[PDB]
Formats: sequence, structure tokens, C-alpha cells
Amino acid sequence: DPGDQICIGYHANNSTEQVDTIMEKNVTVTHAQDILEKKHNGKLCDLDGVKPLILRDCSVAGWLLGNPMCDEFINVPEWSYIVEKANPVNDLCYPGDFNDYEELKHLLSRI
Amino acid sequence: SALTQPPAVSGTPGQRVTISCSGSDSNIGRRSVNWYQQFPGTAPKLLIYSNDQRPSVVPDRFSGSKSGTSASLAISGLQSEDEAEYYCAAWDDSLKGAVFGGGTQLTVLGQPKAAPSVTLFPPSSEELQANKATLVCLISDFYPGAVTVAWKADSSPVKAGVETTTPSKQSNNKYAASSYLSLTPEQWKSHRSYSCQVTHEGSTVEKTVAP
Amino acid sequence: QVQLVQSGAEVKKPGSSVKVSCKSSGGTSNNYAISWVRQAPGQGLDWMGGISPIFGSTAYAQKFQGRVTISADIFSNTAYMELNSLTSEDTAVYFCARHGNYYYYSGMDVWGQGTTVTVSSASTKGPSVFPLAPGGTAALGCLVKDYFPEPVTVSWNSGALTSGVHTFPAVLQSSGLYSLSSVVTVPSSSLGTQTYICNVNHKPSNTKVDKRVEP
Amino acid sequence: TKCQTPMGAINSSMPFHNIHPLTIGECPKYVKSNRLVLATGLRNSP
Amino acid sequence: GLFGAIAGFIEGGWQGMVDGWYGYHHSNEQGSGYAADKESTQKAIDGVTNKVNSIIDKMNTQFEAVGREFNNLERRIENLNKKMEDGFLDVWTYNAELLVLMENERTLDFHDSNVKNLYDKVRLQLRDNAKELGNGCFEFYHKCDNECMESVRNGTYDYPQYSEEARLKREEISSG
Amino acid sequence: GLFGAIAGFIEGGWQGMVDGWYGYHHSNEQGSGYAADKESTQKAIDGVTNKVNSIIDKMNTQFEAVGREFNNLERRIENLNKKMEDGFLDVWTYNAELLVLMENERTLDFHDSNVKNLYDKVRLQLRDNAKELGNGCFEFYHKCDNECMESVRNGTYDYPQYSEEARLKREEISSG
Amino acid sequence: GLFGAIAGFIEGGWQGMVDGWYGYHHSNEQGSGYAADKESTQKAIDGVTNKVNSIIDKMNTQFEAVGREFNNLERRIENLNKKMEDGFLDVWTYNAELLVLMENERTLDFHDSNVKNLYDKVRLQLRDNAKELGNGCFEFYHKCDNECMESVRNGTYDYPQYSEEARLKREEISSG
Ligand SMILES: *[C@@H]1O[C@H](CO)[C@@H](O)[C@H](O)[C@H]1NC(C)=O
Ligand SMILES: *[C@@H]1O[C@H](CO)[C@@H](O)[C@H](O)[C@H]1NC(C)=O
Ligand SMILES: *[C@@H]1O[C@H](CO)[C@@H](O)[C@H](O)[C@H]1NC(C)=O
Ligand SMILES: *[C@@H]1O[C@H](CO)[C@@H](O)[C@H](O)[C@H]1NC(C)=O
Ligand SMILES: *[C@@H]1O[C@H](CO)[C@@H](O)[C@H](O)[C@H]1NC(C)=O
Repeated sequence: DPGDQICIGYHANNSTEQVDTIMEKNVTVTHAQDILEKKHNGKLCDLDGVKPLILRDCSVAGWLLGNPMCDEFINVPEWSYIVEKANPVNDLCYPGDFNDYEELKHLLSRI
Repeated sequence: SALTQPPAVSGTPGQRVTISCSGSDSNIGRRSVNWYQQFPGTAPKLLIYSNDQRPSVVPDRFSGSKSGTSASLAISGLQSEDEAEYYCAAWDDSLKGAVFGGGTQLTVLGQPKAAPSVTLFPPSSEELQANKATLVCLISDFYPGAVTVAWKADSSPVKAGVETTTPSKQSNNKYAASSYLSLTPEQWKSHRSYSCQVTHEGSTVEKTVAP
Repeated sequence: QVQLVQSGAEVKKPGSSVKVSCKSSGGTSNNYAISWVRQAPGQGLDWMGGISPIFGSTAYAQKFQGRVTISADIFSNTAYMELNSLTSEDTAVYFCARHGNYYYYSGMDVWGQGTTVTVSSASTKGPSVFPLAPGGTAALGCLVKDYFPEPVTVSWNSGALTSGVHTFPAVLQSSGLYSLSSVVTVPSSSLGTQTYICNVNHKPSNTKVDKRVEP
Repeated sequence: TKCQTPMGAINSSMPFHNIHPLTIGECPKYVKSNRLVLATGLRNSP
Repeated sequence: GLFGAIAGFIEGGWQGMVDGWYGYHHSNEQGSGYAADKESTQKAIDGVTNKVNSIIDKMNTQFEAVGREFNNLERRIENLNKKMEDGFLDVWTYNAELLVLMENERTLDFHDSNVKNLYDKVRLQLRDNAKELGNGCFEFYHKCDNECMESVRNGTYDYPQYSEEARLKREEISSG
Repeated sequence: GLFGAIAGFIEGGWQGMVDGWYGYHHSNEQGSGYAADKESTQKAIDGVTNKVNSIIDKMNTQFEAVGREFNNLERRIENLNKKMEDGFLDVWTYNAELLVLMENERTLDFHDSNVKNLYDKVRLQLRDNAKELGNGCFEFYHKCDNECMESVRNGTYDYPQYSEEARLKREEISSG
Repeated sequence: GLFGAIAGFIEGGWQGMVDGWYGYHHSNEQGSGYAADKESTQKAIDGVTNKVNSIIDKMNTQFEAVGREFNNLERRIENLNKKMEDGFLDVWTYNAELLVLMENERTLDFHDSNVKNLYDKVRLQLRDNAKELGNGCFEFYHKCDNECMESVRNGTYDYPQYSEEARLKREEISSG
């Protein structure tokens, strides 16, 4: 007559989450942990409560020399970071050059 | 519920006190019991686990046991600091969830009675001008922590606008309460005397104000 | 030694949702179950459910199934409880507590400090404050009327007078508003000399009132 | 936000992100990956 | 898997085992049911918890790109800057993707090892007081009530207590 | 090796087993011969194929040196450029050599694991219907013709079918 | 550990075993004592020796920081230089810390594997001439004097020599 039994076994569930290993791909597992953030909010925000200086159509040169199209920036409050467009239209209105400009922009990166 | 405990137990310093916990087959019957101690306004503390096991930080005067579908917590040598609420708990295999008893309040006997100090403030002039009137009755320094409050209009009992707080424990381990009487400035003028009556263990403390 | 630190008190209107956090500091709790247990005023402990985030388990009490969501962020060592469709039956202190191991059977040995959630349809309203006018010693105070929600802070003489001060717990009226009284006991000789002012601060309405209390 | 990138801000406790390399603030670490998932549980077969 | 247990000699997992990663199912006169092995479960959780932390801690100081600007006659240093920043971002992308694939391989084999070792823990307590069925189960040659089953699950099974009952039964069977 | 089979309890490999990496040799009244275990062989091939691909894929974006020139008064940036390019070439040389030694260690143990698990797959089907000889072989207590051998190799061996014949033979032997 | 032997079925180590990492303890009419398994010990030492060398050899060419100076209007290249040097020092710090944690995990499991394989080497020589006790020990069904014990320890145990003595004893026991 059949005897009492004990069996050894392990957890299963209805998970369809998958992970990859070196020898195998798309291995279905009971539980896994995503560690990569892929989302953002698409906006430029205050950084820990401090608003950035957003130069809009002005360059740093336009701001600091005071291109008169840059009057939004005649005095600017404390900022957390500065945002500049790739090719601001309000820059050196009277044409010319600004000596050691990139070095100045580097200094600005710590002010 | 699911687990059932006496609402109250008491003892004197050094006495042995026990607190029972009745369950069913689906919990205490087939699962381990944990006990928790809780002082008012603070989180519970684990006192016993697995029926009879004691965390290293818990005094050895605390012990637990389990028989059948029942459990018991024993406190040998009661100390004053043991006055607290006690909860039993177990997993329940029918509810598939953790369950708790309703709690037992342990009182350590022997603390001296203290009669209530009363202060009664009449409506302020400012408030009358705002067309309201409030009688403020402040009760303090009583023990045990349970009073009842009667308000007297002249000598008649008021049956309206009385709002009284629950008793609360003061820093000095005695209790405080407060009761508020709300009247129209006309009702405040309409009578010659108002009185707050605080009865504490049979004896009644009185104060009175006149408009 | 791990401590569990919960988020602060919440005041919610009926039908809303509340999400309370429990941060494990001084070490992780990710390898343990954490439960959420609530305690309604004057009532006993009641299990809501729990989570054991590496193990991969989330469990719920049948009586809250569907209304509560429990979750965890293993990277910030934080567990959360969100309770939806709030009514006054949910006014309670909510605790998080860690079990002795990865599951919910073991005794809960580390507890958070608790988070009070108060559910009410009352609207935020700053207090109206009235003086309570006064031998050896005298009693004078301030009546702090018809405010919502808790709390109010009361000081005397801009914090300079602390002795003999007794601020009583508020009464909650049937209107849904609170009122409290603060009374100070002082020498009656010191009455036609020292001035007595109570300062009442009610942050939620940004109310700040001083009130002079004269004989 | 506590973490800003030129494309948008990040609110996350993930150790890594793939939004843009040039960030400021308290940010996850940038990688080029489209997917990073750690196993915790067991193989789960049909 | 490397250890031959999960989807190996034990054909599949149990949807019914919810309170542990590894555990037991028993059947005797008193009835049948699941029970977790909480010790091996907790050990494995602790290991995976540490693994996750280790991975994140070691990546805690990695390369942070910084905007730098250059004019039209600094193209060489502009290009060096770009290659340098890209170079580190590729190194760190590789380190993260590779570490995750390597550790994932090890985590799934770790579970298989844990199941195998649990099976052997039971096998070496029972010895010839039970028959190995070949599918992760043992059939006892003696009656094994709930307290006896619990002694197997907690590593206190008392072989001498049952050895004569089992010998009689083994002999009955072997005698035919 | 870690799993104790290859050059372990199985003393050596078979030059005669050409159509699988792991497999069987049988002998019965009908004759003797080799047969591959095609399932474990294919699984292992698939794993090694993926391994090779993984290694190459993860190295697909690594550092590319670019010629840059500097004049005689740009020696500092010339030196920074050289260190930067050399620095990445050393990182990537390390990553490749190390990955190959680590994965080679794992591949040879993977084969050992596969042989061990094949042996156990047979052992747990046969149970006490055969004697373990200790050298990778089993001696049956019942006659096992070619269809029976094939049932062992394909995991469908029917223990109950042969258990009485084996019991009689085990008893004959044990009775002396 | 992954292989279930060290602090597994073998409850603890032996302070008395000083001349090997793995070995045996025997007891017979002649007395009792420890003896190293020198072959498995030496193999493991050789492996760990190579491991240490491999780790150091692969780190032999790693990044060397060099002082470079810049004036007050070369802040951009000064910053690029700092990031570049720091960047490599972080890569190499990661490579060293991670390699050490990974290899440490593998070394402790390697020892566990070696103990398990030693136990199985004895188990598969003895077969049913001895009883497995479940704790790392075997109890012989035949007398096993010092030369016989040495044949077990050196892999030359002669099963046929003792099989009849063991059968008689196994039958005495099984007959009760
Ligand atoms: C998975 O789904 C099946 C139905 O196919 C159900 O029987 C089982 O309980 C589910 N498993 C769990 C753990 O919920
Ligand atoms: C893994 O799954 C994805 C779909 O989510 C698929 O595109 C990819 O081909 C799969 N990989 C392999 C190798 O099966
Ligand atoms: C193990 O199980 C048995 C049940 O038979 C019990 O008596 C014993 O207390 C348990 N021991 C431990 C160490 O948990
Ligand atoms: C396995 O082998 C037996 C030979 O006896 C055969 O009858 C059966 O079809 C085979 N089954 C499978 C699943 O290949
Ligand atoms: C192994 O041990 C036996 C002792 O009985 C001895 O006769 C023999 O020489 C040894 N053989 C080897 C290969 O060391």
C-alpha cells in the first residue's frame, strides 16, 4: 500500500517578465527588476527650487554686452543652470568677435 | 476581532497578571501567536513571538503560552512602566491575512486619587460684539482620567450647546479635559448665573460666572 | 540599526486618496516583509496588507482588497501604502512595520512612527482668537475659535513666557471645526506691570494673530 | 526637478537612465542601453 | 540549469507555493499541503538583495559628461573632447550591460543550486527510510505524521526512531 | 571540473562518440554501440552559440583611435591625446582578455554540468532497477533490449514495467 | 554554498586537518586519525595560485596619471584633462573592486565543489559496501583496516574484494 510522501519543489507564477543572460535570451522569470529609467517630462524645470536662466533668442554675448533685443536680461536673478539655444538670433548685433568667448562661457559655468 | 481579549486587566506593582486571547482553528489553532505592547500615541513594540519566544530587549517578566485555540501573556512582577495596551496577533489561514485581538488595557493599581482643578471663563466682550458667547470650562490635574460635566443655567440643567473633549493625559500623569458652552449673547443676558459642574469619582467640583 | 521613518500627517477630503511612505534608514529592509497596520481612534490594530519586494510578494487584507495599493521602491529603500475613496471611517493612524523575515507570519519588530490621516469635508479656516481675562496667583488665557484643520501653535509674549502655560487639546465641534484654549498661571501682583499677549499661529490658513489679555 | 537634461527632467530612483548624457542635478547614471533588467526570481516555465 | 533541479529532475514549479521560493509538499494520513522552506528562501533573498546593492554601489562613481564649447579653429580639441566623452560612455554602457547578463546567468543558477541542495538535505536525512521516486519526491517506508514531516522540513528528522519500522516494510516489499 | 563528471567519476571521453557532445554507450543481448543525447547536445550548442554572439555584440561599440596632429608648442595637448587614446585601448584590451578567460572557465564547467545532469537523468529513471557501477555505467537487474535502452535515452523508461523482474534478480543476488 | 557540502551536509570544518584543505578522518580497529587528500588540495592550490596571478597580470597595464599644467585662460582643457584622468581612475577602480568580489564568490564555491567531489569520489568507490550516514561519513559493512582505508583515499579501493563480506553483513542487518 502506497506510503506517505514528501516532495521538494519551487515557486512558479503567471509572470511573463523576461530577462537575458549570456547563454540565453528572453528567459521568462517569476520576478525581475527593471533598473533603467527611460522616461522624462519633456520640460525645462527649476532645479531644487531654483529657476534656470533661459536665454530664449539671446546668446551669452548678447546678454552680457546688452544687445538691446536682450532687454529681458537687463538684470537677472540667481539661476541654477543656463539654457542657450544652438544658434541664438540675438548675439553680436553690430558684427565682430568676442575674444576668449569659450573661456568666459566656462567661467560662467561656475557662477 | 477574530482574536478576543478582555478589554481590561489590572494589578499592583509586583503582582502577577495574565491576559488571555481566544481564537479559532484557522488562527491560534494552527498558527503561532505574537504579542505587542503599545503606549498611547506611540507605535507598538513586539513583546513575544512564536507563542513563547522573547526578544532579547524584552524583560524576562514577560512570558507567553498557547494551548488549543487560546493564548496567554503573563507579566510576572508587574512594574509601573507596564501600564499600556497589549495586543495578541496571529496569521489566519481562512482570511489569508494577519489578525489582531481587540486589545487589553492594563492598569497598574495604587496611584493616588487627585481631584480636578476647575477654571471657568465667561464670554469676552470682544466676542459678544461679534454676536457670539462662549463659556470656557477648563479641567485639570484629575486622576483617574474620567470626569463628567454638567452645565447650570441659573440652577436648571442646560440641554444644548455643550461640547466636551475626551480626557487627555498631562505630563504629570494626571488628566485634563475642557468643556464649552455656546450661547446667544441674549441667553447670556437672559440669566443671572451660569455654572460648570465637574463630577469626579462621586465628588463634584463647581465654578460659576455672572454676566 | 534600521529605523522606519514615515511621511507626515495628512488632511484629506471625502473620496480622495492618500499615499503614505515608509523609508528604511540606517540600512535596507528590502529582504524583509513590511506590513501596513492602521489604528482608528480608540480602536485596535488592523492589518491592511504588506509587501516583500525582492521576494516579489504583495499581500492585502480581504477587507481592503481593491481599495488599497501597496508598493515599494527598492532603490530608495521605501515602501508605500495608497488608500483610495477615503471616508471618515479611514481617519486613523497608519503604521508601517517590518517583520522578522521575508514574509508576514513572523512578529513585526521594527515599527515606523505612524502617520495620522484625518478625513473631513471641512474647509481650511483660520481661528478667531478671544482674550480670557483674569490672591497669590491668577489665570488668564486665549480662546482659539472655529479653525480647521489641526494644528494651532500658541505662544505667550513671543515665546518669552513658558512657565505656567497649559494649552488644552482642541474640541472638535459638530460643525467640523476645532476650538482650543491656552491658559497661563501667573503671580497676581504681576498684573498691573507685566503685559500678557498670546500669539496664535495657524499654518494651514497662514493665520498669525497676537491678542492682548487685560484684566 | 532634482535632475534636468536638455530634453526634459527626470524623476526617478533608477540607478541608470538613457535620456541624454548631459545632465545636471542628482541624476541616475547615463548609459546608451535600451533595456537593463536584473533577474531576482526563478525561471518560470509554462 | 547547471544544477539539474529546476526544470530538470523536478519537472516544473508549483503555483501553489506562494510563501517561499523553495519548499515542500507532503501527503500522509492527516492530509496534504504545501510548506515553504523559510531558511533557504531567506538566504537566497538576502543574497539577491546584496547582489542588487553590489551592482548599484560599484556603478556609483561612473563618468559624467559635461558640456564644453570650442570655436571654429579648435576643431582638433573639440574632436578629442567628443571622443573622450563618448569613449567613457561606451565603457560604462558595456560594463552595465555585461554585468547584468553575467549576474542574471548566476542568479538563475543560484536558484537551481538552492533547489538541488534542499532536495539533498531531505535525501540525506531520510537515507533508506524512504524511496527516492526520481521526480523530487520521496515515499516513506514508515508512517510519517505531521510532526514527523515537520522534523524533515526543519532538519531534525530522527532516522533511528523509524529505522526498524522502515526495515520491516523494506523487507516486506523486497520479499514480494 | 566543478561538477565532478568529465575527467572525474567518468574517467575519460569517447573517441567513438562523434554525433553528439554527450551521450550513451549500451550493451545488451542484441549488441552494443554509441548513441548521442541530441537534446542536451543541442541545448549546449545553442548556449555556446549565444555566448559567442553575446561577447561579440557587447564589444561592438568600443573605442576607435583617430590620427590628430599637434605642433611643437602643443606638447601638453599632444600628450593628453596620446594618454587618452592609449587609456581606452588598455581598457578594451583588458575587457576582451578578461571576458574570454572568464567565459572559457564557465564554458568548460558548463560541459561538465551537462554530463553530470545526463548521468543523473539516467540514474533517477532507473532507481533500483539497476546497479550504479561508479564509473558512469549502470548494470541492469532486468533484461533491457534496444527499445528499452531507447526509452532510457529518451526519458520514457518505465520503471513499474521492470520492477518485479528487477526485484527478483536483486533478491537472487542479495540471497547469495 | 552552491555545491551543498561546506557548512551544508558536512556541518563544519576540522581544526584537526592541518596538512590539507580537504581530506578524511577514519576509524577502525587499528585506531583513528586524519589524513589530507593531497591531490585535490594541490589542484585547488594550483587553481587559486593561477587566479591570483591572472588578476594581477590583467591589471598590469592600466592607466597612469601624469601631472600637466594649464594657465588661467586654459580652463576648458584643464577641465577636460581632469575629467579624462579621473575617468580612467574610476574605470580601473571599478574593474579591480568588481573583479575581486566576483572572483571571491567563485573561490569560495570552488572549495565547496572540491569537497563535494571528494565525497562523491569515495561514495562511488564504496557503492553498497558501505552505508552513507548523511553527515559526510560512511559506515563500512566489512572490516576496513589501514591499508583498505588508504585504498579508499587513493582511489584504488577494490569493491569486488569486499563485496561478499559486505553482502553477508547487509543481509544480517536487513534480516533483523
Ligand atoms: C495562474 O493562473 C492560473 C490559471 O491558469 C491559476 O490557477 C493560478 O492560481 C495562477 N497562479 C497564481 C500564483 O496566481
Ligand atoms: C526577445 O523578444 C523580443 C520581443 O519582445 C524579440 O524582438 C526578440 O527577437 C527576442 N529575442 C530572441 C533571440 O528570441
Ligand atoms: C522541528 O520539528 C519538530 C516537530 O516534530 C519540533 O518538535 C521541533 O521543535 C522543531 N525544531 C526546530 C529546531 O525548529
Ligand atoms: C522513446 O523511446 C521509445 C522506444 O521504446 C519509443 O516507443 C517512444 O516513441 C520514444 N518517445 C519519444 C517521446 O521520443
Ligand atoms: C593506494 O593504496 C594502497 C594501500 O592499500 C597501496 O597498496 C597502493 O600502492 C596505493 N596506490 C597508489 C597508486 O598510490
